[PDB]
Formats: sequence, structure tokens, C-alpha cells
Amino acid sequence: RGEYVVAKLDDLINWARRSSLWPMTFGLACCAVEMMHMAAPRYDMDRFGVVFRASPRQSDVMIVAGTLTNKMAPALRKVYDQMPEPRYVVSMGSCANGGGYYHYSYSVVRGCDRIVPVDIYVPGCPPTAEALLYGILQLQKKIKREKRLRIWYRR
Amino acid sequence: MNLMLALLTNFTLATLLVIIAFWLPQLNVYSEKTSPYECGFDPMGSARLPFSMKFFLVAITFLLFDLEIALLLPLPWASQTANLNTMLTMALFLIILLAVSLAYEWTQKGLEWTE
Amino acid sequence: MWFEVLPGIAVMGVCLFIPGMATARIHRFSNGGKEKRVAHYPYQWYLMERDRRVSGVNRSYVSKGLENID
Amino acid sequence: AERVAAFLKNVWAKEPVLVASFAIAGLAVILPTLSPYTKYSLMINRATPYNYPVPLRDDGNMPDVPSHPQDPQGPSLEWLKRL
Amino acid sequence: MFMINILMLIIPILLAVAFLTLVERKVLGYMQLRKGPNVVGPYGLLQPIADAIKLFIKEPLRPATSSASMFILAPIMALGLALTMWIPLPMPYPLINMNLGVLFMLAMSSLAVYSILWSGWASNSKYALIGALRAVAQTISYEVTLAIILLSVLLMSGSFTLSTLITTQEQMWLILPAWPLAMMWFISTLAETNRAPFDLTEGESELVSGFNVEYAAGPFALFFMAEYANIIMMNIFTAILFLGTSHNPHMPELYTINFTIKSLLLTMSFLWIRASYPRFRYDQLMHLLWKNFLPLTLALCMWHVSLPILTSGIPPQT
Amino acid sequence: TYKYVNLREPSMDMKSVTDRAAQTLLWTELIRGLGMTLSYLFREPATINYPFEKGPLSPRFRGEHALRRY
Amino acid sequence: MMLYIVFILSVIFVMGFVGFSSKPSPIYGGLGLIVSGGVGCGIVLNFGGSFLGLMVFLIYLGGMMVVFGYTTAMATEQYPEIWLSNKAVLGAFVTGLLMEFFMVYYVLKDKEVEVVFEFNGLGDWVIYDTGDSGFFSEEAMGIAALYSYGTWLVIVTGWSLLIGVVVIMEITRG
Ligand SMILES: CCCCCCCCCCCCCCCCCC(=O)OC[C@H](COP(=O)([O-])OCC[N+](C)(C)C)OC(=O)CCCCCCCCCCCCCCCCC
Ligand SMILES: CCCCCCCCCCCCCCCCCC(=O)OC[C@H](COP(=O)(O)OCCN)OC(=O)CCCCCCCCCCCCCCCCC
Ligand SMILES: CCCCCCCCCCCCO[C@@H]1O[C@H](CO)[C@@H](O[C@H]2O[C@H](CO)[C@@H](O)[C@H](O)[C@H]2O)[C@H](O)[C@H]1O
Ligand SMILES: CCCCCCCCCCCCO[C@@H]1O[C@H](CO)[C@@H](O[C@H]2O[C@H](CO)[C@@H](O)[C@H](O)[C@H]2O)[C@H](O)[C@H]1O
Ligand SMILES: CCCCCCCCCCCCO[C@@H]1O[C@H](CO)[C@@H](O[C@H]2O[C@H](CO)[C@@H](O)[C@H](O)[C@H]2O)[C@H](O)[C@H]1O
Ligand SMILES: CCCCCCCCCCCCO[C@@H]1O[C@H](CO)[C@@H](O[C@H]2O[C@H](CO)[C@@H](O)[C@H](O)[C@H]2O)[C@H](O)[C@H]1O
Ligand code: SF4
Repeated sequence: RGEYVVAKLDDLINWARRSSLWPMTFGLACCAVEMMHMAAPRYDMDRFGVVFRASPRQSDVMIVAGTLTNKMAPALRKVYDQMPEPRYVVSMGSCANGGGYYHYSYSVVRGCDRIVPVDIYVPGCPPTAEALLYGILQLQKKIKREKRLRIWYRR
Repeated sequence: MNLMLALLTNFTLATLLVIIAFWLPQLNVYSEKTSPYECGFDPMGSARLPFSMKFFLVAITFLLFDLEIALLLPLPWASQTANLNTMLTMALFLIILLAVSLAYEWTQKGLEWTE
Repeated sequence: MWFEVLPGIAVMGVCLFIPGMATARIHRFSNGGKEKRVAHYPYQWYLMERDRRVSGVNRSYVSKGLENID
Repeated sequence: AERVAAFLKNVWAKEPVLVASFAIAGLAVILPTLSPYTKYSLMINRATPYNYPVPLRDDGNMPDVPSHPQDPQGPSLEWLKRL
Repeated sequence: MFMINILMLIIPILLAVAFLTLVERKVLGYMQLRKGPNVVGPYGLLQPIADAIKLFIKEPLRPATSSASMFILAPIMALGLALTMWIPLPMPYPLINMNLGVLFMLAMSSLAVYSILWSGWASNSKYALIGALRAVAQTISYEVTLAIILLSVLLMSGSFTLSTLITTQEQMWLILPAWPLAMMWFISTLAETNRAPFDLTEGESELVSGFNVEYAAGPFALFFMAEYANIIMMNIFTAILFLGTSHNPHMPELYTINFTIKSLLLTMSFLWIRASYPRFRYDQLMHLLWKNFLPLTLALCMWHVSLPILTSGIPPQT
Repeated sequence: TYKYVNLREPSMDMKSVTDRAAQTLLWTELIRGLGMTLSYLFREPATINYPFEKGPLSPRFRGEHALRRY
Repeated sequence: MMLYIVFILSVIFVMGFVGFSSKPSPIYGGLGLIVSGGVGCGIVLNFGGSFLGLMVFLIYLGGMMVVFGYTTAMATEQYPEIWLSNKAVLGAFVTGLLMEFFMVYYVLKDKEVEVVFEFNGLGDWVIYDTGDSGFFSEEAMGIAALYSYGTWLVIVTGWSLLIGVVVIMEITRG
């Protein structure tokens, strides 16, 4: 039965991908400090298989951790496009979510979702390191629910 | 034949892994994705532009010193000679001259990189 | 705790043990239960070639003792 | 001696690596002449038989050449066994 | 049977490399007051499997400016030559018994450098080029001292055969009479494997990812496997050189167990060192080797030519 | 008041100079740094088992908003 | 087929020479020289010269790495030339390959060939020595004799290498 085989292969590729999320070493402002605390010993993101890698070529997740300005927007889009696929975007904190404290400024992008597609929004200013971790585990469960091979089988 | 087989297997295995890597995943190729990486901004100038070598003199000295080890590597075999008086003198003479050559390049500021 | 790093070390240790163990056992299997003959110099290869001729079965690891001298 | 001794204590403070190098290289150059065991190195190297010892035609007047390898005449390695 | 012997060599190597990645992450984690992987499989035992699968179903990228053929060739060279470095290793019997096994390992290590130079150059990007030229500097720094350090040790063993080192060290480890050379050998292997505090060709904090910055997915995994394979192999080489294990011909597995423990501990020390020190500047590495190790190595090469001769302890040729 | 952070002249006596030579040649201060990371390997890690364990908070914590009733 | 191993390596040897003699970018010329160094090592090894074969490979690997560094500094252009990118380079490349292909095809057809000078084509193995069983490597014995017979060779090579360091310092101090 192909349905059974593709279902199990979906679980494997999904499991491999959520178990090995490598965020891009990419942070913008104060939200990036709480992201540092998620890597720090109390939360130890690395224990979930979540490992920062500087090169976009070797990253699976972009965590937009801070305010995105108009001057920075093209560079953020550039390094997101240079991520191979599958790739995911986590929006962290009010600034990245929708502009936040600087929403009405002439120099700020009102939410990073105007520039890139976003999989998870983590609320807070900043979200606590635990809140960000909750967002990463929420991303993992979203990847767990993906049905790439089951949909291909029924195409 | 064993050596040739072992080499062929190693590089065949590596080549197969690269074939899988390119034909297994789902691709989505477009211009911006494959553009060169420079931290989010476009590069200024080609990466093929000349890249000055500040250790150029040590690199040339490496060629001469790299050849000295080819003269010295036979020393374990030369120690099996009955003519040990000559062999020891010549063996020390070669190493000393290498040390003198290093000392000269050192004192004359040849090991310092160009500023 | 630190001893939770051991399971990965044990798995890594087992993998590094296999190549040496396998090579030793494969050598005995392919040389009639003995170490593989080592031929670093022409003399040793000459003796091995003579063993192959003397064996009668084209195997240099098949030894012939006094039973073969009349 | 003071100038050299003062020079020694200076290079120990500044360049101990180069002090060790020259000290080590010096012993390499000197000790082989002062060692009493250096002579055995040639003797051992000479006693290793890489070649077949081709026999001599017994012309009837070489009394110091052994007829048999276990005869008294010829070089001996008793010195080597006690080494 | 020989083809089976080859497979029982490289498949375990790849498995050991995969689980070394877990061990480094755990060892680094606990030295950093955290845990490292402990979710993906019990005690993180499945973490390497997820990473490998992830990378090989990830999209590989060929950069627009890149030289296509060289870009593909370089990672194949890296892994293929990393595996080749293992075939002459006596554990206690080598897969390929060589007369000049040490000279074979020197040559194969020199050839592997071109997998860094060509990957960096073929990428056609500035951070990759900078990383590649750091490898040129690194090789110039350590290669001369490394060969002459080996020579001095081999003047006590008498040959370039790796199995002879087992015989040489039957009574005593070579680290006793050659601990100064062992110290300088150990640092050179760190520079040879591009390991901290000599991780300059990658130099993450400086070059993002250096020579492999443009590599993704499966091609990236090949460079990673090659590096960790070389870390283990270089520490097996060190164990044979300086901590020789006794070989009982009738119980060869006792050698393997003892020799494996020594190789593991030496590999752990690489992880230990990475956790402890800052990184060298790549000109300071060149001056370390040329102005410190090389003077001392030349002097000790002289001493180890004379010492066998003056003590009448020259090793046998055979 | 102030203090100098880096203003000290090393002693130039023979014992001190030989202590510094041993440090240079035998890497003593680098070995000491290895001891510190070793001691950490054998300490209990600070990691908590999220989401089964939670970081501590206080009654003043500012989180998600809510509209209340009498 | 394995009996022709030396001939097959020598064919690749020439192919590498055509690679860098057609003079593409020195990056690729260096690659051609490295291939020839490896197969050249393979050729010398099959005549009993393990040390000579490995040594020449070891020396040229170091040499071409220094050439690689100097290429990126002093012999680069915006569009480095592969063999297919330049008409002169491509013409030399194909001309060399065709000449080699023809010499190989005919020498393996007649088990002999006449390309200016007469070359036998029976397989290089026919000329090998038949009777050896010494407890040593003859090439190793000859090389080791550098230090007991070649005192004069040691002096002139040792001096030349020392003068080489002195000379490059002078030449490069503008
Ligand atoms: C250290 C070595 C480790 C190596 C590990 C190797 C991986 C082991 C795990 C294998 C799991 C199965 C692979 C599934 C991943 C496929 C990638 C993917 O997700 O694509 C989604 C796609 C989804 O496609 P789609 O049709 O639904 O839509 C995509 C197109 N757009 C964007 C327009 C919507 O799945 C497929 O297209 C095919 C799935 C096939 C599943 C069977 C795999 C067969 C692979 C053979 C390919 C033929 C080439 C030869 C390659 C070499 C063969 C080994
Ligand atoms: C009978 C007479 C006998 C004659 C022979 C006598 C010989 C013995 C006496 C000679 C001295 C022996 C010791 C020689 C060891 C090498 C010394 C050396 O080169 O290190 C010094 C080097 C200098 O660098 P620096 O301190 O910055 O300042 C120098 C100023 N130009 O500084 C460095 O190299 C620092 C290295 C930095 C990188 C270190 C990272 C790893 C540190 C942990 C390694 C622990 C050691 C592990 C060894 C394991 C071996 C298996
Ligand atoms: C810039 C130029 C620098 C030139 C440097 C030249 C350094 C030469 C230093 C002297 C080294 C040799 O020193 C010399 O070694 C030989 C052994 O080899 C010793 O020779 C001694 O042992 C050998 C065997 O080993 C016997 O055959 C010999 O009869 C006996 O005298 C000498 O007793 C010693 O005087
Ligand atoms: C036979 C083998 C064993 C013998 C060792 C052979 C190598 C000998 C090398 C001797 C080097 C002597 O000449 C060397 O020249 C430079 C001048 O630029 C001196 O001085 C310079 O270098 C040192 C270190 O780089 C600096 O601390 C110093 O501030 C600087 O002025 C070196 O302190 C001296 O060591
Ligand atoms: C154990 C006995 C053997 C000991 C052999 C030691 C030989 C050391 C050779 C010099 C190595 C030191 O390398 C460098 O040498 C220069 C002199 O050349 C020293 O500098 C020295 O210069 C001159 C003497 O030449 C003095 O007036 C000066 O006061 C002194 O400092 C430096 O302190 C040192 O940086
Ligand atoms: C990437 C480019 C690579 C270029 C490589 C160039 C290789 C050069 C061509 C080498 C081919 C030599 O071809 C070799 O010729 C001899 C001819 O007797 C054959 O040897 C033959 O011996 C006897 C002759 O009676 C036959 O029974 C046997 O079938 C056959 O093997 C070899 O089987 C063949 O392998
Ligand atoms: S959301 Fe808050 S903490 Fe985060 S970058 Fe904006 S202002 Fe700073």
C-alpha cells in the first residue's frame, strides 16, 4: 500500500527536519539578547538539536529577532533567499511582528511579514527566552504536521 | 590491486553520496537564491580580483625548506651504514645549514609579513 | 550529568573497534587460520611464491611439513 | 665569563626556546665524540649480513679462515651478546 | 573477502564520525554548564541520524558565479581522501600493509589541502577565497615541522612502516624518550586538522564560514564528515606514534580494545582543547611554527640522529 | 581613588626567570586553563527540562493581557 | 589489461601535461600538474621506486600549493580561462590529445610504433628483471648512500639551498 509507505516516509523526513533545525546566526536588536539566553545553559537550545550556523547556505530557520528598518530590509530578504529549502521564518517580538514601539516611524518596516513569509510569531517585547523556546517547539510541531509526500502521492 | 580497489571504493562512495545529494532533494532555483554571499549586501567587485599575499617570502622559503625534508627523510636508512663517521658529519652538516638559512631569514626580517 | 555523555562515547568506541577486529578476523579466514603473510622485501615474496608452488593447490598459506618429504 | 654569563641569563629571560635549541644542537654535535659506545654502532652495522658470505677457494694456506661456520676461526659476536 | 574488509573499514568510520559529532556537542555542552543533545533519541543518541538525513534531503546550491566542475570535485576529494588515510593504519593489522606508510600518509594529507583550496576558489566569493588562502598559510606553517618531527621519531623505530612502531614500543611508549616531540606533534595535528585554536580556514566569528560558506546540504555534509574523520585518524596516528599498544598475535582484539581507548581519549582532548582556548591569528600561527617549533625541531632532529649512534642503539632496518 | 590594572615589573632573579621559562616551554598556564573546563565537565549542568520544568517568575510578571470582572 | 598499467598511467601522464602546457588559468594548470605528479608517482612506483614516487608527489603537492597562492595574488583575471573558453587554449588542448590518441591507438594496434623513433609496444613488463630475493630495497640502499658516498653532493646541494634563501631575499627586496 503506497499510502502507508508515503505516510511513514513523511514521518521520517519530518522527524529529521524538526529534530535538526539550524537557525541562521542573525539578530537585529534587543530581542537578540533573549535569543542568546535561549542558547545559554538554563535553556540550552542545542539540547533540542537547534544549532546556530552563520552561513545562510547551512541554515534552516531565520529568527527575525528585532526591529527591521527600511535600510536593513533588502539585506534580510537577501539572506532569506540564500537559504536553501525547506526554510522557515520565526518572527520574534513586537518589532518584527508588526513594528511594535516603532510602528509609526518613517524608517521601520511594519512587520517582517511584509518582506518574508512567516511561520511563527512570538509575541513580547522582548519575548522571554522561554517564550522563544515555546515558539521553536511550536515550529517543530508545525513541521511534524507537514504532508509533503502524502500530497505528492495523491497528485 | 588491493590498493587500487581501496582507492576506487573510497572515491566511488563519495561520488555516490554527492549524486544522491543532488538528485534526491526538491530544488527551487532562482536568481537571488544562487547569488554570491556577502552578508546580505551585493559584493563590490569580482572575487577574482588579485588578493595580495603578505607572506609571499615565507611561501618561497617553504619551497626550499620543503625540499630539505626530502634530503633528510632517508636518514633512518643512512644510519644503517658502516661508514657512520661520514654519515653523521654530513647529516649534521645539512641540518645546521638549514638552521643557518632559517637564522638568516629570521635576522634579516624575512619572516615578518609585509605591511 | 557528565555520565550521560558516555552512551555516545560507547557507541563511538564500538564503531572504532570494528575495523581492527574485522581486519584481523578476515585475515585469519583468508590464510587458513594464520596471520596474513607480510612481504616487505623481495626475499619474503620469493618465499611466498615458492610456498604457492609447493602447496599443490596454488595457496601460499597451505603449509607442507615432513609428511611431504619421502 | 661575566659578559657571556650575563648574556646567558638574558636569553633565558627573553628567548628560552632558542636557548634550548642551541643547547640541544650542541649536545648532538659534541657527545658522539665523547661517548664510549659510539664505536659499537659501526661494529653492529658491520656485523649485519645483508649479503651471502661467498666462500673462498681453499688454496691450502689460509689458516685463519674457518672451514666450518662453527669452527673457532673467524670473527665472533660474543661482544654483541654481552651488549 | 577484501572487498568486505574495505566495507568493514569505511562504514564503521562513517558511523564513528557521526557519533563523534554527538560526543563533541555533549562534551562541549557539559564544559559549558549545559547538556547538549538529550531529546532526539535517549541521551541524544539519534541526533546524528537526524542531522545526516536532514542535510541530504536539503536542497544543494550551485552558486551562479561558481566554477561548476571544481565546486563538485572538491567535496568528493575531501571525503574520498579522508577515507584513504585509514587504509594503512595497523589496528593491529593494516588493511594495506605499506613499506612507506608514513610517507603515504604525508602525501595524502598534502593532497587533501586542495579540497579546501579548490572548494574556496571554485565558490567564487570573497569569504570563501579568504578561507582558502588561510589554508595556504596554514599548510606553509606546519608542513615542514610536521615531517621533521616524524623523522626524529622514526630514527628510533628504523623504518617508515606503521607496524614497526608497534614493535618499537613493545617495552615502552615512545612518549617517554620523545615527549618534547610528542608535544610539538600534538599541536601540529591540531593545525593539520584545522582545529581550534587553529580553526582558521573556517574561522566562523571572522569569515562566517570561510572556505565552505557557499556549500549547503549534502555537499556540505561531505566536508563535515571528512573533517571529523581526519580528527579521529590523526589521533589514531598519534596513539600509534607515541602510545604504542602491545600486540599479542593470538589475541589481536586485546590490542584493538586498548588502542581504541587511547584513540578515543586523544580525540576527547581535541574537544577539550576546543572548549578552553581563544583562536590564534593566522599570522601568529605561522610565527609559532617557524620561530618556535622549527628551531626546536631542527635541534631535536640533530639530537635523534646522534643519540642512536652514540648510545649504540640504532634500530634494525627490517 | 583609582588602581592600576596592568603595571607590574616581573622579578629578574634566576628562579623567577626559570619559572617563566618553564611556563613558556611546558605550557603551564595553558594546562591550568584546561583544568578549569575540566572542573565544569563534572559539575551538574544548569539546564532545566522545559516544558516539563519552567523558569521561575514572580507575581509582577507582565504577560498576555486580559479583561477582568467583578 | 593490468599488465599495461604503466602504459595506461603514462597516457594519463601526457594528458595532464597537455592540460597545463596549453596554458589555461594557472589554477587549472596547477591541477594538471598535480594529476601528472600523481600518475608519475604511480609510474615510478611500478618500477620499484616507492620512495622516489612518493617523494616527487610530496614535493610537487607543496610546490603547486605555493603556486596556487601566488596565482590568486599575481596571475588572476576577472574571467580565468578554462580549456574550453579560449580558442588558442582549446586548439592546443585538442591538438595534444589527438596526437596522443593516435600514438596510443597505433602502438597498441601493431604492438609497436614509429613516431620519429622506434618504440616497442609489448607491454613495459617485458624488460623487467627476473631474479631478485634480497632482504632490502635496492632504491632505499642507493638513496641512503647519499650520506656516505655523496659527501660532495651533500655539500653542493646544501650550499645551493642556503644561497637560495639568501638570493630570494635579495631579489625581492626592492
Ligand atoms: C550520510 C548519508 C545519509 C543519506 C540519507 C538519504 C536520505 C534517506 C531518507 C530518504 C527519505 C525519502 C526521501 C524523501 C525526500 C524527497 C525530497 C522531498 O521532500 O521532495 C518533496 C516532493 C514533493 O513534490 P510535489 O509534487 O508534491 O510538489 C513540489 C513541486 N511544487 C513546488 C511545485 C509544489 O516529493 C517528490 O516530489 C517525490 C517524493 C518521492 C519519495 C521517494 C524518494 C525517491 C528518491 C529517488 C529520486 C530519483 C533520483 C535519484 C536520487 C538518488 C536516489 C537515492
Ligand atoms: C639528555 C639531554 C636531553 C636533550 C633534549 C632536552 C629536550 C627537553 C627540553 C626542551 C624543552 C622541551 C619542551 C619543548 C616543547 C615545545 C615548546 C614550545 O615550542 O612552546 C613554546 C611556545 C612559545 O610561544 P609563546 O609562549 O607565545 O612565546 C614564544 C616567544 N617567541 O608556546 C606554545 O607553543 C603554545 C602552544 C599553544 C597551543 C596549545 C594548545 C593546546 C594546549 C594543550 C596541550 C597539552 C599538551 C598535550 C601533549 C599531548 C601529547 C600526546
Ligand atoms: C656550517 C657548517 C657546519 C658543519 C658542522 C659539522 C658538525 C660535525 C660534528 C662532529 C660529528 C661527528 O663526530 C664524530 O662522529 C663519529 C661517529 O659518527 C665518531 O666515530 C666514532 O664512532 C664510529 C662509529 O660510530 C667509529 O667508526 C669511529 O672509529 C669512532 O671514532 C667520532 O668519534 C666523532 O668524533
Ligand atoms: C641547529 C638547529 C638548532 C639551532 C636553532 C636554529 C634557528 C636559530 C634562529 C636564530 C634567530 C636569531 O635571530 C633573531 O632575529 C630577530 C631580529 O629580527 C631577533 O629579535 C626580533 O625577534 C624576536 C622574536 O621574533 C622579538 O622578540 C624581538 O623583539 C625582535 O627584535 C630575534 O630575537 C632573534 O632570535
Ligand atoms: C645553554 C648554552 C647555549 C646557549 C646558546 C644561546 C644562543 C642564543 C642566540 C640568540 C637567540 C636570542 O635572540 C635574540 O638574540 C639577540 C642577540 O642576537 C638578543 O639581543 C642581544 O643583542 C646584543 C648581543 O647580540 C646585546 O647587546 C643585547 O643586550 C642583547 O639583548 C635578544 O635578546 C634575542 O631576541
Ligand atoms: C580518461 C582517459 C583515460 C585514457 C586511458 C588510456 C588507456 C590506454 C589504452 C590501454 C589499453 C591496452 O589494452 C590491452 O592490450 C592487450 C593486448 O594484448 C590486451 O591483452 C590481451 O592479451 C591476450 C593477447 O593474446 C588476450 O588473450 C587478452 O584477451 C588480452 O587481455 C589487454 O586485455 C588490453 O587491456
Ligand atoms: S520587540 Fe521589544 S525587545 Fe524586541 S527588538 Fe523590539 S523593542 Fe527590542
